Amino acid sequence: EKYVVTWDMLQIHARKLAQRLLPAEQWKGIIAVSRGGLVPAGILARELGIRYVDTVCISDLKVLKRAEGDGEGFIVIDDLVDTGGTATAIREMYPKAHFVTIFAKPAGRPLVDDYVVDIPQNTWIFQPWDMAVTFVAPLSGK
Amino acid sequence: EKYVVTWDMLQIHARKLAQRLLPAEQWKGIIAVSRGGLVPAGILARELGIRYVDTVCISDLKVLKRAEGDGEGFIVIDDLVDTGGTATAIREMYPKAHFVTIFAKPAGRPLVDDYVVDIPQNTWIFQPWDMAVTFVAPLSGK
Amino acid sequence: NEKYVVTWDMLQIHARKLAQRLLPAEQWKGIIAVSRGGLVPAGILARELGIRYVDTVCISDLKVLKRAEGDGEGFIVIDDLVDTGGTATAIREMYPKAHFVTIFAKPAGRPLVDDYVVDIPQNTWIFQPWDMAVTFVAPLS
Amino acid sequence: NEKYVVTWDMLQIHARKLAQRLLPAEQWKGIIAVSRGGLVPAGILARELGIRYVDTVCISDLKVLKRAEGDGEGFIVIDDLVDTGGTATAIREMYPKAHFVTIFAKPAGRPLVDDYVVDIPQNTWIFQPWDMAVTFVAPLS
Ligand SMILES: [Cl-]
Ligand SMILES: [Cl-]
Ligand SMILES: [Cl-]
Ligand SMILES: [Cl-]
Ligand SMILES: [Cl-]
Ligand SMILES: [Cl-]
Repeated sequence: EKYVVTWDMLQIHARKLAQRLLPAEQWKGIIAVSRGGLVPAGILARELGIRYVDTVCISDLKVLKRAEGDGEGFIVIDDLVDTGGTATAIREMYPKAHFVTIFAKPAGRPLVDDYVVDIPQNTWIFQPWDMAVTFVAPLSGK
Repeated sequence: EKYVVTWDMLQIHARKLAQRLLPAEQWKGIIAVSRGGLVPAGILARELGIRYVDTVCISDLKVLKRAEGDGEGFIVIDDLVDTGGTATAIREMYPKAHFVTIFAKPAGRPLVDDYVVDIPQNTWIFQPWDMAVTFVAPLSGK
Repeated sequence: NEKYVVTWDMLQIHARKLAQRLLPAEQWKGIIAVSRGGLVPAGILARELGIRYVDTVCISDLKVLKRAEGDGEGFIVIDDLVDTGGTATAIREMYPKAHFVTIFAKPAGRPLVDDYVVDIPQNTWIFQPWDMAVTFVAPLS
Repeated sequence: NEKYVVTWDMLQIHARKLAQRLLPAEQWKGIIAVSRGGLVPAGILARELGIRYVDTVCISDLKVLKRAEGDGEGFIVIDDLVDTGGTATAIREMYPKAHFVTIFAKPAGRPLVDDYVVDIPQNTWIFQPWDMAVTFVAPLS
């Protein structure tokens, strides 16, 4: 039911993905799927040496802001593809991009080129930006 | 081929397991399978309020040191069951213990009562005590 | 020559202290991340403030690879570190009406930001969380 | 009243500094962990020194739940923290020939150990890595 993503695991997954995206010279840039794609974008950008980073912001679908063009030469990175509503729109608007995510649930999974971790459709994922390291009582209260 | 266990993930897995082992009053103590079982033992001991913690030390099988008795009322905890050579001996020498591990590869998996994470037989597992947080060059060298 | 080593958890603690000072969220049109250093702090602020409008500026007569349009009115501009003031001056030139904020500030960058969380000595040898990872190390024996 | 918060990574850094001082490994029959606090540092030392003989002592006229036999000759005895000296005095009584070591020492425990890595003020409010975990926190918005 619950899946907890720590910062160190997200980075491990993002670095695994960056290794698959070598060589860096094949890319013009990275488009982050906001807000969830910002952290994995920053990690891929650091690993690949890519300084051209842009965003697409999707909120009944509303586009708040988008990077221009059809995605040719670009990585488009998400943290999670879930229902496939956002992934459908991204795959459609950037048809020539290499569309990657860290996490894929089944409804989103076949709409990306690549993902690192499969998660069941009904699992509640907590990303690192949703959590804090806090005191936790012994589970037994003893 | 490679599976990296961070300290924070090991703890998450050990706390999940401790929750399954409630209530704490059903246990006389915990036996750690040394050396790998020491860290998960300490986490279970903290979560369960259990102060009676002992070890079994197995090294062609040699027993360097073992806790006395048949395991009745005890949790026996390992970090990993791998080939099943150690898990066979532990399951045999502590037949009444509740034998748990964090990680199970298939050859060891059916010799425990409970485990948290399945790992493929041929995956090289790095436990937190095998690693350090160090500077890492950008994968691209750019 | 001690390394100042930032953990993911410490970066998030500092980003949250900053996000608290930027409340209420309603006052902002969005966040502009200074690429690449500002992307992770932008993801944190955007979660904390419930802001979905996030854009970037990618700096090289000021030359840019890419920039969010406008003079920054209504925007938070976020960097991880203002160090020499080189990037800080290009942000003030491009976005004179943004609220320009940083996690870390050295004295050369400090005068050019609206807010920072942690100031460090100019000489500080700073490693951000994305510069470090767990790697195998042989036993000491 | 600041919390002194130990991370897993910092505990391991300190345990490794200690393991380096205990080389060579050949000089030890084994390690006795002071339960429960010493179990995690025992797992680290045992990996670093390549020691497979690890035993425990579980303290309550000194009363124990369980103890490794003998007077400690050839053994490292490891605790996480010597605080009041209450546990430290029971270890010296039971294992007068052990090399008694700790990660952390407060002044009341300090005189009763052979080695420590980090000394902290007697009043320090210390959280070990196993007292903390990642938990959901609502956004600031
Ligand atoms: Cl989706
Ligand atoms: Cl085994
Ligand atoms: Cl940069
Ligand atoms: Cl700067
Ligand atoms: Cl205790
Ligand atoms: Cl003590």
